[PDB]
Amino acid sequence: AGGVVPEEEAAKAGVSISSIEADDRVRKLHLSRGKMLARDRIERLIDPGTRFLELSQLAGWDLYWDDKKKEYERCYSGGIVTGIGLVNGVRCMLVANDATVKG
Amino acid sequence: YAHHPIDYERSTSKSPNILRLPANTSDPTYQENMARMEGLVEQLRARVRYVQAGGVVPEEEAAKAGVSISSIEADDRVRKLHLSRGKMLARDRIERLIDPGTRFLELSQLAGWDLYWDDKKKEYERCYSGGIVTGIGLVNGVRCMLVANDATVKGGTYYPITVKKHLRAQKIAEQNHLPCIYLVDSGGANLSRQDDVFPDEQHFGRIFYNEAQMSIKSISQIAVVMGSCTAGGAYVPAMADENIIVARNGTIFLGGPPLVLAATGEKVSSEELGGADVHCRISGVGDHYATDDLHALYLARRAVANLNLKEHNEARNPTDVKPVPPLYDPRELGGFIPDMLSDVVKSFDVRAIIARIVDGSRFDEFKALYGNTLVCGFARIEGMQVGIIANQGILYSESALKGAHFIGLCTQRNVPLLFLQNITGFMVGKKYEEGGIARNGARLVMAVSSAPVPKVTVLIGGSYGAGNYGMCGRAFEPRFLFMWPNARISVMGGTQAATVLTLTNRNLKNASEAEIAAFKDKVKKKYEKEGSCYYSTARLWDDGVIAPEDTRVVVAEALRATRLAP
Amino acid sequence: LVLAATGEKVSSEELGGADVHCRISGVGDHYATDDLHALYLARRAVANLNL
Amino acid sequence: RFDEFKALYGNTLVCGFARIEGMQVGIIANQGILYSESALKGAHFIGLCTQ
Amino acid sequence: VAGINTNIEFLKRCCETPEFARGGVTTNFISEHESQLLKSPVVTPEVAAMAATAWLLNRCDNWRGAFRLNSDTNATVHFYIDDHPVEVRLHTEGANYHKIFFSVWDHDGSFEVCSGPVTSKHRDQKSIVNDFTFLFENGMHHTVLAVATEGDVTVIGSFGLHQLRLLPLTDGFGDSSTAGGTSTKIVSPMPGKVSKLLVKSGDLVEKGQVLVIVEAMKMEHPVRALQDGRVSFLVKEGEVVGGDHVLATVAEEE
Ligand SMILES: O=CCCCC[C@@H]1SC[C@@H]2NC(=O)N[C@@H]21
Repeated sequence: AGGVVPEEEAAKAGVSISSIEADDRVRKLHLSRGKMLARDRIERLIDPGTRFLELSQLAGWDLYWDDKKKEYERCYSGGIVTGIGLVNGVRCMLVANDATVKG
Repeated sequence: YAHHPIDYERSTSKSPNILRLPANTSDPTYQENMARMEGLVEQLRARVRYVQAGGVVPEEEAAKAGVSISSIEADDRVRKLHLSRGKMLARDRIERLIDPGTRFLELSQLAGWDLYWDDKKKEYERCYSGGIVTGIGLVNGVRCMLVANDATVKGGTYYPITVKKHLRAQKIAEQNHLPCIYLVDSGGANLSRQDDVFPDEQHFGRIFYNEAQMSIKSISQIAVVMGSCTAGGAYVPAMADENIIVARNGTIFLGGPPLVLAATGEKVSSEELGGADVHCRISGVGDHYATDDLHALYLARRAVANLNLKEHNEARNPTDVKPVPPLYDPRELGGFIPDMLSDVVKSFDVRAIIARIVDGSRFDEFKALYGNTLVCGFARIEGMQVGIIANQGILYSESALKGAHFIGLCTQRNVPLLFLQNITGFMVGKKYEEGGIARNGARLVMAVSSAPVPKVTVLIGGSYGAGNYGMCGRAFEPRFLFMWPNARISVMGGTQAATVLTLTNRNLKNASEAEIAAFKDKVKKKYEKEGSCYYSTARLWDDGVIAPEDTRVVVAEALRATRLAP
Repeated sequence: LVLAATGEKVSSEELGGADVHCRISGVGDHYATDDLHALYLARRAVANLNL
Repeated sequence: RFDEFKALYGNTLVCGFARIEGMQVGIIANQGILYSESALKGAHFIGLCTQ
Repeated sequence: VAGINTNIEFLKRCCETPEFARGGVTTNFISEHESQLLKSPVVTPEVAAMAATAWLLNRCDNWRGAFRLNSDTNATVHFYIDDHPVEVRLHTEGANYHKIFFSVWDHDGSFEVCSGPVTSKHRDQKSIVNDFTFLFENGMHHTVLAVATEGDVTVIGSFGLHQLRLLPLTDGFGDSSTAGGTSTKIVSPMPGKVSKLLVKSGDLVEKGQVLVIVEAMKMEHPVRALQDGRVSFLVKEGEVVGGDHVLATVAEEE
């Protein structure tokens, strides 16, 4: 749920404060289109009661330094989410392209 | 949007889109079709009975079969004389040989139906069968090919239809690695059509070729010698892992009892000339010497037992399975089939047939909006995943592309294929020809022939012309073929050939009515004189003939037959 | 891209998007009306692999 | 139990199948003075067993 | 009894509150006290917790062997109680399948649950009948024999019997087309010669019947359109039509 943390108490993470409203606006606009903006496609796809791995996570954490000195590119993930999934009794690799196209 | 399941429910429910819900309403149209079908099966199901116990039908009410009246008394006399000898004149050897409670197929039946025309104009040669009976049999937990030589020697032992049946059985067994059992009773050779049966290729020598190529691949074969096998027929007892010679009437000869006369004619007893010689002779010929028919059959079964194939078959085909029936009644299969002899092609459907045959009445459609002519997708047939190609309409380039793509996937994942043949349906439009339709047809046929997947075809109806090359055909190695009664196999055009060949044949402009009487009616007679009943099976073209209602059982027999394969 | 090079602009559907009108193109195996339908067909295709 | 091959012929030598604690076995047991035919029968049995 | 609703609750209500223990009841005695009767216990938010849990476990390994990364599990059940959908959410904290929580109708708590032997692997119409134990944090404990199916979850215990209907979510999953279908429908090829149309104009066509049959060199080639909605004919039988003509407009019923 990158960039939308309603608790606003994420001081345990040294992550800088980001414009939550912009991300929520983008997600609302995207979900109004009729497509699920989340990793939801994955846990809908995998059989219930089964396992998952999330192979690579926190990918592209604060990687690129923007023109703004205090700002990094907001790549909450690598743009995709990857994990090993068991579908219909079959083990499979799951790669999902996130809808983050801002960068 | 207010919809958040986990795929099941949407799945694993009695409401998945995968299934099919074509429910008929039994209207006149249905009746016209359903009734005809009934009119197309009764005798099919009947002639079988007549050739069974051939020529002896005590009911004498076999008018439902168009078979001519035959001298029942002569056949009964022959059977009485033969059974007095001590050997069972019937297919009885088979159902004695196969385990009770098991299945059977009868691969080729009605073989040599009214094939040869005799000197008598109104008389045909009375070959009720091809001279043999062939079917897949399960013996002692082992699946085997059963070939039995019938005791009909009145016309002669083997014909161009008999050796072809034997060779088809041998090729099927070698492809599927099912051991063979031959029940041998012969009158020698046929010295009338000998040029047609002895020399050349694909003849009586290829039987001997196959009985050695099999033992190279270590596929053990067994033969039982119930009566004489002369004229090159004595090599099968010699070329055999196990052979059985009955104590009294089992005889094997390389030279006939008349042959010793006129060449050192010191005639002696037929026993000493090569028959069953139970006196501890020097010859170590023939493994088993059995005092009775039951004893011989029992020893055949006992030898079949010690092959170690029981474990392999039991592992490969699960013996204990739960049958899953389709959602709709299989009696309705005759209804969706249209009528016959209709000037213009009638309408037809496929969804209903597949929904009636498959397990759970379900299907897995590929692209159906595109190339709406041809149908391809996965299925389930009694616990086994299957691919079906069923044809509906006039083929396009895109239909050929879709077929090639489906066959590619099926070969990739090792999925068997089923074929349901239909019309040729190649468009002749100039734009279509300019669009490289020939290239796409080649694309399809290349994939069809190149596929190493086991392949079975069954005729739905109207398989005429070169269109079958697109789907499948006998010349493309289908490990089995079966047919429905309403089948016509003909030239590239069933109805149009009439119109086209009317124009270009030495016709004057005038006398139009007499000409169409002499041209169109004649070519119609030619192109529907062939049919399912005569031109096929009787000549071992598409050897199997079945009923439309019991198709799934037959196809399941076929698939279990093709999983012992390497 | 069509503009500035024969810029006869037409609808984004006709430019290559989901064209459910039985077009000549045999591109794309499954045409699903909803997200759940598409995910369900993906699962169904995954099923028929024999793994 | 036993599964005799040809015993009337080459009555000297004995060959056939059997069962030993759940496993199928072939036995060659010798009885008398060997002949040519006994050797032929032995060769045939060994051929089947290897096959 | 589980499986069909009964009037057993009514009879008990007829016996407790009505002061007919005195022994004087008239022929019309039932008529006046109809307001008092026809009353059943209120489904407490706890009842949903045991009922919801049983449907998962009595169907699969939900919450069994489950595992995620640096997070915690979550699984939800939707109940269609009365005419109002009900959502219940269950999740775990720690490495414990045992420690479980719940939040229904904005009420939260904790409990532990210990199941029994697994039965009815075939999960047929009868589905699975198993006993359950639930230790809620407050301190109580409960035993519940739950025969759960896709249609409903039935829980029987000291509370009584209650069947909770699961929110139905089915609607021709696949064939969900709202396309207008304005023009260019069941178009016929060049030869035309339409005849023998067997569909009435302005009648719903969801199943793919033969809307129009056109003949091209003895090619009936029925179109068999499956677009839902009534079909409106702009042609008549025996009329030769051009290639790709608008024979009919298959539009959503408006
Ligand atoms: O719509 C008009 C085209 C008709 C095509 C008829 C096909 S083309 C090949 C095959 N041979 C015939 O006689 N008819 C069919």
